[PDB]
Amino acid sequence: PIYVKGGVWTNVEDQILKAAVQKYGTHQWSKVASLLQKKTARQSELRWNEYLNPKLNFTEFSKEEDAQLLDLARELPNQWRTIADMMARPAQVCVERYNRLLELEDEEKEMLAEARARLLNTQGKKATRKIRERMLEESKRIAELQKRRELKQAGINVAIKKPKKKYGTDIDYNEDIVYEQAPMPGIYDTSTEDRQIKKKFEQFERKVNRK
Amino acid sequence: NEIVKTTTKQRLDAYYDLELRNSVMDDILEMMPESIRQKKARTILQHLSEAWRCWKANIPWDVPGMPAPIKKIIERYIKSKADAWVSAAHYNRERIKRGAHVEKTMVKKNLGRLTRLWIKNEQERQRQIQKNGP
Amino acid sequence: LIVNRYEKLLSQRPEWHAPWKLSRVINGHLGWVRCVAIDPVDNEWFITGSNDTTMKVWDLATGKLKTTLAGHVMTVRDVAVSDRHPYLFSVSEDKTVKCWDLEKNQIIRDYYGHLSGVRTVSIHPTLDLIATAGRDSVIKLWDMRTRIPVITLVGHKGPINQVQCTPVDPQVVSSSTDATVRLWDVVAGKTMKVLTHHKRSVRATALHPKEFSVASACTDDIRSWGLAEGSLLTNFESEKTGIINTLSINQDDVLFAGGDNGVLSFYDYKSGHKYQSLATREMVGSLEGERSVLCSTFDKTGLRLITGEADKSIKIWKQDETATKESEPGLAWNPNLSAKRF
Amino acid sequence: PLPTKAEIQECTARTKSYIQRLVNAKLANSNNRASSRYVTLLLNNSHHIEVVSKQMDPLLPRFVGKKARKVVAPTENDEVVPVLHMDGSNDRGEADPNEW
Amino acid sequence: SHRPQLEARSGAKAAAYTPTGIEHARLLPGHTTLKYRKFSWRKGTAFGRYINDMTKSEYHQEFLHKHVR
Amino acid sequence: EVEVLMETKNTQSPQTPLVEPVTERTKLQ
Amino acid sequence: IEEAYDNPHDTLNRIKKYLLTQRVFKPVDITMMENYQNISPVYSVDPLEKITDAYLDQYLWYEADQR
Amino acid sequence: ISYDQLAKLSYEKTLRNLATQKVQKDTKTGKITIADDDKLVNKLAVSLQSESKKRYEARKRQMQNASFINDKNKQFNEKLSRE
RNA sequence: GUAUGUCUAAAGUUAUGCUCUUAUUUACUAACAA
Repeated sequence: PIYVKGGVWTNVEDQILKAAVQKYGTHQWSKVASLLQKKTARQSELRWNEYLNPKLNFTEFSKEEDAQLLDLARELPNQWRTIADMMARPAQVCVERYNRLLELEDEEKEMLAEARARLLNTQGKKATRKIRERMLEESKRIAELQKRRELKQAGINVAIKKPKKKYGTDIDYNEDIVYEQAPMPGIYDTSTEDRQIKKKFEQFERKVNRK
Repeated sequence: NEIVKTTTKQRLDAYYDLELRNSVMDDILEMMPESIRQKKARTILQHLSEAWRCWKANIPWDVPGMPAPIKKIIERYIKSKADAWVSAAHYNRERIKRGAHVEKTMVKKNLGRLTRLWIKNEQERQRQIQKNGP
Repeated sequence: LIVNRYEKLLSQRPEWHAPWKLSRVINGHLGWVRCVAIDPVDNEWFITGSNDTTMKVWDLATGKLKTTLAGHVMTVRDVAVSDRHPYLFSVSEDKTVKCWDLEKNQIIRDYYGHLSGVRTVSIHPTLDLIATAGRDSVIKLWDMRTRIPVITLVGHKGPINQVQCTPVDPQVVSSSTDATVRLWDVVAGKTMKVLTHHKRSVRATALHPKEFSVASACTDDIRSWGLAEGSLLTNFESEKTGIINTLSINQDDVLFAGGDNGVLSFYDYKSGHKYQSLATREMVGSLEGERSVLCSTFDKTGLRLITGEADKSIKIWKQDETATKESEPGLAWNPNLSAKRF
Repeated sequence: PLPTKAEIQECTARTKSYIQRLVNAKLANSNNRASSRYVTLLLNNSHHIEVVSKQMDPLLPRFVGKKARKVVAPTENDEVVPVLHMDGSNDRGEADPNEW
Repeated sequence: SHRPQLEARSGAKAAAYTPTGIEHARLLPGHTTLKYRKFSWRKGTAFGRYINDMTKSEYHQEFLHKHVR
Repeated sequence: EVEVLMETKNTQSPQTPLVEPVTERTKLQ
Repeated sequence: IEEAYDNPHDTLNRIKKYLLTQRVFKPVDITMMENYQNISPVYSVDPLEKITDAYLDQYLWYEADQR
Repeated sequence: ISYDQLAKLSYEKTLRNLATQKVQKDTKTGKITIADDDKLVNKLAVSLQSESKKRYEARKRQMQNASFINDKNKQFNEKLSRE
């Protein structure tokens, strides 16, 4: 059922919100709200600001601090946000202290599963689609190989079709060297080495053929 | 295939900003004595970007682990950028008053900029009020 | 062999120059004054290119804003009045190299071609041909009359922060971020010789007037180079000073270097002797990183330095006419020797 | 020595001649006949021959060859060149990275 | 995904590229020739008798005051 | 700096109003 | 608003309680409506407090003009 | 430690790894045939492979040691935590 | 519904703890119906 948001902060929900904040940061409150099926953006942000943020404090005030507080009250009359700032505390808590001084789970688990799923899924659709295409492509390739290999076993040698070249100057790199930038001309002689490496190459090819 | 596009009203900002980050990056590399990698410049420029946003917010950009010289340099460059922005905004608003040809999108942009500018001004006044009494 | 050379150095004496003081300050622009260039025919007015894009022309004598010029879109990174013919070239990050005509105060000819936000223009002294180079890492050469690029001096492997056009065979000195400098067989389309004696961005170069040489800057070191052979001439004492933005040399062998620290350096061009440091001031409201001299040039006289600082200020500097070898000598020159270049 | 005036005249003459030729080439190349009016024999051995340029139909493309090819440049840095900085900083050079 | 600029399109390739032989608009010959140089009632009241910061300029604050209400 | 021999100038407007050229056209009479 | 119509007395009671107690409120989002001369700030109070503000306002005007 | 020192110090090390256990020029061609011991070059090849292999396995162990979401983030938080 | 992107369009290049059965949710998707 669709409805108007609000309610009360269940601890699991709070935890989820915290996680979101770690993920997306303190200025994308829409996304975090979306992550919570019950609670609004504004609600969420407020909660983070007021209760949930770890760079707040809820430790009791020293006698000096009490003095500072009540003195502020005396001097700044009920401008409690300002007062809070002065204290260096969140405002509601300060107010409460001042006042003191003067005198179901299936649903929750659903959003959890969804939440964890989201947070562990950090890529735009382009990415997902791309990896999908990659694995599909791989599958296609192996299937093709299986055909080719099958035919070889059968006795019909089929050369693998090239990639249908996208443009006139598209390169196949096995045809010939990519952009043979040769080594710097030889000061020390290199002839024997050239031979040996050539032999090694040819030998490798032979091995592959036999393999 | 030597297309190279000119600047125009439509792509002016993007070009500006790329030029800026190139300049900043260069300066930081000049400064940096280890001769660090491009990947270590990514951290730098990303840092810069965050700084810019912080300035936009009027939240002071005080990252602890930096070297002071870098912090200085970035502060400078965002001041330059900021200057460019604010003046541009001012020019736009006079332009809008005049009733000139101006992009619907551009006018919205100017509204946004001027709002942020206003908020920054305002909360600076609040700070002032705090810092030296009523 | 080091001891010999050191001994020789100590034997010689770098001459005394009069020191400098902040004569005039102009809070003219509403941005950084990244370009400054002064009319070499008359020594009357000098223009300065802001980040605003409005390059503003300034009389020296009065100091007043002679007139604004605003044909560009993005920061006018460099300008260059041609003494040879009455054409103020300029250039922005908008990739334009617009040629103004001062006989009309409008722009005349644009030079399209540049792939990326061009950093510097230099006009050829003995031709109607101008050189320009930017992030493209390419120093192009424009025939003015016909407004085509004639030739493109490819070579540099990184943006090309300065350029200087000379009259000789090495017609171009291309100073890049690539930690190099190049001299070019312009006719060939080839670097005749490539000096590389820099650790960092070679991002401030200047031709000496009556010497036929060119000083260049790095992050600290400031070589000075003799461009006949394509040879080094002199290392300098810039060992602790900042990243050099600009490097305008005086007529009287008084090589200037502008610090990203903010500190105005001052060298005897012949020797290298740092004969004055001067920590600049910022405008009252500025931040402490902003005091950074981003531009500089001397007049025809050589008795007025002009500096485009990032405090949106166009500071000007006189040599002290009350100065002597006893009243303000230099900074007691000493070649350091600590595994040094001298 | 600041370069000789006479030799400056030489260089100017050479380079000016070159750039004028280059610009001419650029101009007569282009399809706009408008810019044709701002334009400022051989032997292949001991054996001798006359070279000619046959005028072609001013409908058909002037330069059939050129077709805006993408071409990668080979660098041709056959001669090696040093990159040669003189310093050795240990105390300040190692204390700094902890700050930087 | 979509990424900042680092190593610019260097006009090395554009140099080695073949000419196009198109006729652009502005390369049409403009300004062919060059120039050259020569060479009682008032008692009863309660009260009877530059900065280089674009965000703190007098012009700026004033402007904001003007253009907000 | 209101005290020092450094002479500051917060200029704004042009003197020559974009008509008077920066260099003048030399010619016969 | 709807609920308030439904439960007037209760709503009133709630309002009274809030007035007696509540001195820290939900933060006020803002925007700028664009009159192309002068952009005008638009404060957007969080609905619950807004009702309180309304009622209080109306009461004040009725009392002020009455007095 | 600079790359100056770390080079010489690594140089010193591989000299301890050594401490464990003719020129003919055709000047017309410019070809400087240094005919040297083919057994020693093979001993370089095997040693150098072994050095690189030792290092390669060293990372593999350190990768298999263990507030994140994916492989990279875990390491990215480790890059933050080391400071 | 589209941009867009792949695919096909035929001729043989000469080598020797689990399985199970179901019913329910929720989510997403759907030019398929309402």
